[PDB]
Amino acid sequence: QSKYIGTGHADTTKWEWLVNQHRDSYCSYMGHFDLLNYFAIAENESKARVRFNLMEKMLQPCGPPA
Amino acid sequence: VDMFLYNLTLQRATGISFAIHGNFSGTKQQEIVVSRGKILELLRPDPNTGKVHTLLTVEVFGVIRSLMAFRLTGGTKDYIVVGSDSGRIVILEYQPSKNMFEKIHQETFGKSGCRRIVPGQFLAVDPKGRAVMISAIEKQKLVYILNRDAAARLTISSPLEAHKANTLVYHVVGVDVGFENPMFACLEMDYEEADNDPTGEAAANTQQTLTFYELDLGLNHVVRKYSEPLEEHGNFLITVPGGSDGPSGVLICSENYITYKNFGDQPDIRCPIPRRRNDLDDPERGMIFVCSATHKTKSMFFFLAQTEQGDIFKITLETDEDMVTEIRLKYFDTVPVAAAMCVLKTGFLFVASEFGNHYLYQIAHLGDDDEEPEFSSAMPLEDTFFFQPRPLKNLVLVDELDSLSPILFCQIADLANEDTPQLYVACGRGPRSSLRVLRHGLEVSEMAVSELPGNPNAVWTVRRHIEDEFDAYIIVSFVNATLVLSIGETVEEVTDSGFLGTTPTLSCSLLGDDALVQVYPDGIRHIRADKRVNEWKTPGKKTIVKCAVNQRQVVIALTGGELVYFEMDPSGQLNEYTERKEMSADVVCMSLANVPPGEQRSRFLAVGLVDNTVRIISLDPSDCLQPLSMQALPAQPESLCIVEMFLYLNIGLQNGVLLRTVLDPVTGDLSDTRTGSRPVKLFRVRMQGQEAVLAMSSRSWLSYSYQSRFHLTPLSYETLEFASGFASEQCPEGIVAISTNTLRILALEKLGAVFNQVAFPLQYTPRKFVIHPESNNLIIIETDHNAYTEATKAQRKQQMAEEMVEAAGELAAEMAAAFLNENLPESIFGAPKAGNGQWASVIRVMNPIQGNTLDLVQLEQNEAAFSVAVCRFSNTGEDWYVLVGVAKDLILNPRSVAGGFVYTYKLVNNGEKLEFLHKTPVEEVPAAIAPFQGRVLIGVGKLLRVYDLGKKKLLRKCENKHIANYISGIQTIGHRVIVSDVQESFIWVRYKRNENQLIIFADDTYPRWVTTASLLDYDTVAGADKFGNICVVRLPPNTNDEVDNGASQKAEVIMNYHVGETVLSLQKTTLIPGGSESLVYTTLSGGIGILVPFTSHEDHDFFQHVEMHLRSEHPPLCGRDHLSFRSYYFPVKNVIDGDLCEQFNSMEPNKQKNVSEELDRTPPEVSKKLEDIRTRYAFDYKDD
Ligand SMILES: [K+]
Repeated sequence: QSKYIGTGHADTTKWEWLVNQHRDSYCSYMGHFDLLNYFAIAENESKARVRFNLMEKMLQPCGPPA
Repeated sequence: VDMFLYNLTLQRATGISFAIHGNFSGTKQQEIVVSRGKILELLRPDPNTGKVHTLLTVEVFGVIRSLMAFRLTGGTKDYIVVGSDSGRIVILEYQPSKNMFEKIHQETFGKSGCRRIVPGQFLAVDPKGRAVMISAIEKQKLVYILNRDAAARLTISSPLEAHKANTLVYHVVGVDVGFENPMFACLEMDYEEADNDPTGEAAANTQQTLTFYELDLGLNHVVRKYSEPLEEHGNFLITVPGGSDGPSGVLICSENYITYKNFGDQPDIRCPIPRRRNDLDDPERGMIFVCSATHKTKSMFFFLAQTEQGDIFKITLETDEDMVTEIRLKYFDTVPVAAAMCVLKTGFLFVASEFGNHYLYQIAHLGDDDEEPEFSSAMPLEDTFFFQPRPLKNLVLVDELDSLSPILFCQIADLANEDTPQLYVACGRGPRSSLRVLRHGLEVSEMAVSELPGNPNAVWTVRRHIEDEFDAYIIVSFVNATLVLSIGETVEEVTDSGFLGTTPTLSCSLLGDDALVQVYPDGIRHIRADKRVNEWKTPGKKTIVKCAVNQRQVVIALTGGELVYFEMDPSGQLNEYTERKEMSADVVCMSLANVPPGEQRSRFLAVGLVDNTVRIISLDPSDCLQPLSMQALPAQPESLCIVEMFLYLNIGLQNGVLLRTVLDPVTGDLSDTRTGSRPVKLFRVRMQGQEAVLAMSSRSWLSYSYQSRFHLTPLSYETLEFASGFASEQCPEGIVAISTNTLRILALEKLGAVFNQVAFPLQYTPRKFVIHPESNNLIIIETDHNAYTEATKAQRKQQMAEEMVEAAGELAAEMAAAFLNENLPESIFGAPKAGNGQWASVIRVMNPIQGNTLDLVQLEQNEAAFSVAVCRFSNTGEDWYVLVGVAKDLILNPRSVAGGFVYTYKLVNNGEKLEFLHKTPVEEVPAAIAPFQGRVLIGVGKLLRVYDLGKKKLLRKCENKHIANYISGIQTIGHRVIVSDVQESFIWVRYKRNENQLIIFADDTYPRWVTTASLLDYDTVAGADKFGNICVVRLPPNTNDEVDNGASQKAEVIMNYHVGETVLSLQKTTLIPGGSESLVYTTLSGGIGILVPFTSHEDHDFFQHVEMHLRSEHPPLCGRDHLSFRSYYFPVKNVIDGDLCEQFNSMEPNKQKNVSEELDRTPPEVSKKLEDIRTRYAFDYKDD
């Protein structure tokens, strides 16, 4: 279990949990076509640039830790 | 109340996510394997006609995330590697003899889903086909080796690990090395330091690295051989051909730049991305490429890279020795923003747009030899290159594939005069948005359209000679005169035809080998090929009521039901019979079968009377004008038509019913259908070189026999008044039809029935439209992010024009006269739009019958409408009001709003104009408006408010603020209120009439990112999901409506089903007259589906066992588990995947025999029982 990225333990901080589920969410957006479509329709940006910003939000999400 | 459903697809997804090209058939022909969302599709563009035909279409029941093709050394056929949401990689081979994808290989490495660290998102192949690399977004990368055995069959190896912890992958690409050790270049980014620095300094100055992974074949292991940091983050790479053709290396596309960076001693070469002259976009916004196409030749090679503005550039690399000298870009053309492009041999370019229709162009010129500027990386500047966008001058549009993606709203209603409801679909992307009307039937190709004066009532098409392979005249009968036209390849009006119609005409035919006959109420006019006219006055004060013409016979019916018969001698003239027969009543319609080639006359004559009976009369001289057989009819006849395939007598009644009856000495067997709402007219037409009949009621239906099996398929077209067969050089086999005040030359080219469209272009992306009951018109709201309003476009364009002169260049240059003059077509050259807080919203009143827009209301700069409704208030009279919910200064990410507004309009002139009543403000965005008991329910933020109409503003009458997050939609039965939370599913709210107090009396036990919903009854709601799911939630029968972890009594979820495509419209409606109600849904990928209830438990058990059998005997093509796929987020509850079940017909015959025999049936029985669902709830045009 420990070697699966996204797994948690007793000393897991809230920041680790939510950066985990945030990266998971971004990759899920990358996967499911109609999700990336909904997002690329909401904000008037092409699919390519939406994917690019989703990749930039991979080490950025929730900002730096404490 | 057990509710079991059954899903089926009617219009498969039209949006394209991937597109590859190659010799998939194993021949010289190149095909295009495209991937829709969950459907793999094989298309073939024709080098002759230039049309794209769908060779194959298979539903893979899984999320396709990457699509690549490869070929082994010395090979002649391209395989298909598919990276899916399964934990498996699959290699497929198309088989032309069997028209199916044969799964060659399938290897299992991870878990299912679009996971973070499970490979399947990225897929790069060695250009020599020796190895394939499938990789996840983070941390995991696997490489398989491909080698064919002695039998020349592809074989796969064990996976080779190439993992690297804490690594994010932007893009993977195989490097073209000339049979060296395979190389896989990819963009990586290590976030290990960014997560261990609470200051954020490690987050910054952390750039991505281009890394080359080598596959040591001799040592059988992959190693991170090379790596170098990049100056700026790149979005994707391009394989540069190496070895014998070109120098090896990769092209890194980057924000405002492109960088060839081959490894070794090759220096990095960069070139700025050229920008259009005088960009209306915000200069703070960058520019990237969205896709790239590569064309390789033994002589040369080039690239085609498209930008965010749809700018395709032809990128070329000059080279000396084994090194590259410069990157030379040149402006090629502009097309819509494509998710993929394919450059094919014989000069064709396939452009699969990211949204909207797809296109196929023909490469006329390579883009060189013109005088346009060609930019190079060696050119010094510090400033970027600028170019002028122009219309298509290197490509010609050869085919256009209609795509409904993305469908944002859908109302299935009968707004036209026809009886079958139409699908009114609000769908599109920005400037290429549209409101398309969908009718399921046969596609009609409009050859010509010309309006006619007065009210035309008939039309015919007559040849000049019997041996003429093309018609000569088109006759149009009005009330007081008839117009004659000659199809002289110009369709000029003629006068010397001889018909000389100063009266209406009843018929026009070719009698002799060259003689023409016109039948008019005052008598009969014969016109020889030689211009001789023989007239025939009507006896006495009578007039001829009806007629039936033939190649060698002319029967007529006059007032009082008096028949007169004329037969042509072999000497070319007409002789009247020596007797005139009277009927029991007046004649209303007659038909006379065509004469067989060998015989000299037709025997049978069908005569329908006011007596509501049809009668057969022999024309043989042995029993001339003698009764043969009578037949009673349920109503008065309107038209008759005898036709062969075996003789059939067709009856169309004054009520919309049609009847086919067998014929010979006596007429016996019968069948009938309701075609009704309109009297059914019957016209002879020539379809596929055979005689077909055309019925005309609420729609135009085509009845034609097919392998001794009839078909009655309606035309996806408006109502028509008359039609006749047509044949010219312009249209060899067509139909001339007159409709109300219009003449139309049409053609029925395609034979298969599908959802056909008529598109009404819009300006911005539509969010919702509402049906005005009286006007039957549409009120559409069109809202777009990052956009300028028209006034801002004008003032900004002009501001640029002013700033142009301030350069003080010898002041003598007026380029503003060319800049302010030409407004580039926003639909093709992309929308000039930019800004993070900027918006553009427009209200539009459109008539759905035609394409015209009745009214247009342009809103302010940063105002964005998200809700709209049409209703009346109890305090006011019967005056219709239009409420539009708008938002102000929307920062979408991160979310922050300034406020909202609600516009109120008076909608006067029965829905033709909007006049401004008042604009009432509010603190949060209102995204939900619904009429409720003479008042309007408005959802502002998480607050559900009851509003009434005031003379100054919309007065707040009630409010509820215990809703969890944010109101996305609201629908109300007369008493209850169903709220759709953005995240927390559905909330049940009762409105107390005494106090105006909204009380939450129920909610859901599961969180649901709701997109849309529809109330199935007083207790059940069907809801869609942002993640592509559909559910049905039902209140328990013991729910108490009057009350005062969230709420006490919960609502149970009785249906869960993952569609796989995000649904944005649910509607319970009947698709065809006589059928049953179905739950028709639309989706964001341009697809239409239905959910269907079972009528008996026996059928439920049957189709369920079919599902269980096909799950194991016919597993999904990309290694996905069907039950797991449909249980993506919630386990399946009471749904049978009919798309899986209908693949029973695609299995091998032995599997059909095994599955059918397991169910104690035969394969044909299973197939028919599967067809019964479509017969009951969908379209079935089988006419016994
Ligand atoms: K009657």
